[PDB]
Amino acid sequence: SNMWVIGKSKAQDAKAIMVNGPQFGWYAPAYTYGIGLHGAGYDVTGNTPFAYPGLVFGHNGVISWGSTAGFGDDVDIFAERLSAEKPGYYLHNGKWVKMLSREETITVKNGQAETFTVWRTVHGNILQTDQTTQTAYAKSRAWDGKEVASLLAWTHQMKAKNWQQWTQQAAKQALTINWYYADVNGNIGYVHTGAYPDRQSGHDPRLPVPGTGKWDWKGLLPFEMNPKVYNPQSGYIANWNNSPQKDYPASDLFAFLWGGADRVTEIDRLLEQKPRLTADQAWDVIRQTSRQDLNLRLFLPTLQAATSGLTQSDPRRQLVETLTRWDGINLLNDDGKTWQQPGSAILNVWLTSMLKRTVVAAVPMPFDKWYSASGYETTQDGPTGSLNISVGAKILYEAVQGDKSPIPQAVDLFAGKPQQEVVLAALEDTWETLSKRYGNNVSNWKTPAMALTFRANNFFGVPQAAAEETRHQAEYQNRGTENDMIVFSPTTSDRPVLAWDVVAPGQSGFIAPDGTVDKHYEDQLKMYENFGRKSLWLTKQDVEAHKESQEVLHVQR
Amino acid sequence: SSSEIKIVRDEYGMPHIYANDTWHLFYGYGYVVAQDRLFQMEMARRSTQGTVAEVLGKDFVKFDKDIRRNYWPDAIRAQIAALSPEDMSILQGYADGMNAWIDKVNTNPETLLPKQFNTFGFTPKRWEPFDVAMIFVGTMANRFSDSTSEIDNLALLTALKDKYGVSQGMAVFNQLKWLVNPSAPTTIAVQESNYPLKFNQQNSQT
Ligand SMILES: O=C(O)Cc1cc(O)ccc1O
Ligand SMILES: [Ca+2]
Repeated sequence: SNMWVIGKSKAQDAKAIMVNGPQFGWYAPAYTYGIGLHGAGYDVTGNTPFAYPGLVFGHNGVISWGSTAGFGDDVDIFAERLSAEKPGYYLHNGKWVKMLSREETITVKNGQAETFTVWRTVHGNILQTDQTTQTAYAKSRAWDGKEVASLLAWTHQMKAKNWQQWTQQAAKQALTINWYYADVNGNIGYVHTGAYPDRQSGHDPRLPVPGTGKWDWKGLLPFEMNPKVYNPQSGYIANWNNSPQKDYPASDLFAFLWGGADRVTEIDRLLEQKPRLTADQAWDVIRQTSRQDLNLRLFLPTLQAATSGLTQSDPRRQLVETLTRWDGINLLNDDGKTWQQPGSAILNVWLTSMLKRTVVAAVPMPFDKWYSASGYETTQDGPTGSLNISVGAKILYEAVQGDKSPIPQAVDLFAGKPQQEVVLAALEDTWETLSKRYGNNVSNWKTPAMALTFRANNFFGVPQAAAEETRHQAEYQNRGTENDMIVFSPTTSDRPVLAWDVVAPGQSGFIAPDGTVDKHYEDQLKMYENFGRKSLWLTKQDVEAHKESQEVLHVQR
Repeated sequence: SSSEIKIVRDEYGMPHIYANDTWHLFYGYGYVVAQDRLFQMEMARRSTQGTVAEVLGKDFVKFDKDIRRNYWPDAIRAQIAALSPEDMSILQGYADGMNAWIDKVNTNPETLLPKQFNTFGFTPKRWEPFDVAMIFVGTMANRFSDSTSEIDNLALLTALKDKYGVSQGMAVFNQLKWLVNPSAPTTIAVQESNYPLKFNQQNSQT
């Protein structure tokens, strides 16, 4: 998910602009729900996933807010000491404590019912147990007990009118989530929200701790520790799930890393390119970053150095010159199915071969398979979420930086060979694979584009629509599931705010029993594909002026 | 009027709710949600509670068990019972507004029941506050704020220790899954602040 927020000093024709593309995958009906709420202290407009009570994306006429996933480490695993005799008990601070337990019955349409038990200790639910060691693992979340308060903090923040009131609510959201602020006077801010454990000295958060008592968290860290900035010296805030701040540790997932190779650099380059941006230019960063190959910038220098002494008729060199002429922006041909330049296919095959000769080789089976993906893996329906740089590729980037990388190379991933020799062998593997399928004339290579599917199944794999309700879009775009833009004190209007969004396929998912589809079932789908957007209304007079219908209810509690 | 809820939809079908108190405002919101997204909301409700196999069958039994093992419903109901009356209104108003449209739907199904309920063979049920809260918990806390691979990390570490020896196995683990990397691009510039904590990276807990 990405976000860029542009303040007073960088904004042109406005004091503040906020653009947000939360990335959750692409579904039918739409992941988010548009809603305006006027009364009881609330005066808001925006859209929010699964119609939660609190609006994750929108504004209240004075401030505006948005989010991206935080990925802090807020979950640790506790290795509980069981007993072969006295089962259902575990050792904790010198006594044998009994477990919480509940019984569940799964009813099954057209089958027999199944019943199982769930177990819980003071550290949390039991994930798995090793009867051989007599250990049971319990997953302990820092936000446990604060789920409902986090939902409410996301609802109350919609009433804030300044930074001080808004941060009061950010201090109560306990999930690992980045939160962003903008306001009518041109102030901008960011808070990496959530509850993080106050761990004992010597606790390495990437690995399990004994659940017997001595490794127990001391409590939670105060809100003053949460990474936060207000009116940054740069003039802007940008994030694409990258690190909040210097020295902040990331989630303990083995596949997740914050390293020198990071896709947020692609946004930074565009915001640093121009001294001031307009709203139209801030919106247009969605289009560029959507279409940008993420590996090009990282490994083009390495490819150039390795083929620099090669002759012009060496095909490894011709592959690197095609890459050298490219800006990395993918564009569809007129057929609607192949890309205009073969660069992403070349990087894909190169990187797969490079990882197999380097990272994969140093890791024992079957963990080697965690580091072999190039990051271009998809199917015919296309990626299920954003495109990112793969783990194996971030680890390989540190290795090709040499002693310029701060990460100690405990094993030489090039295994004694000079780098250039390994790059040239992978480049030969690439030429061999691609020329075989496409031929030797690089200029007529028409390589397959990634497409985009709005799925009928929700993110869990469960149907939320019939299979025919699936929608297909020819061009894959690395962008938010929805995009929304808020512009404060526009010099081009009399309104203090202007806001837009796009929620595709449409506002409604309704299909009558006779098969008649609601009028607003797919009227935003083509707008999504062409980078268009619709206006969000806030004031009564704008709502009245654009009203299509009205329904009044009279109800008493 | 305190009993009045006015719903205005714009040219894109987007609802705006006008009401004078909390309970009426969120009742309006729930009511338009049930109008626009009832089947999606009902399959999200079964997904976040693990009751998919009752309408969809035997392929979803493992799914349903996994959902149920990852949470403790009594701890959620206890948090709902500690809310103040104003906060509780948000959740109760929302579930009541949904219930109002679901009642009309189950009374006039020939024109108002979403086609997919006929297709998959079942009908909507009424919601309570617990169900509203579980939409947010299952799709925001539970999926997206619950990531860990600590047990798989330890099996990686153990296999690196066998291959390269005890100290060396640790140092390679730090090359592959570092704790921090000082050259990562950060949303906050270093001139504004840096994180103040330092962490153990030796697995000192064994
Ligand atoms: O980006 C993600 O993968 C998940 C996510 C996105 C977002 O915009 C807000 C919260 C969140 O968890
Ligand atoms: Ca952890």
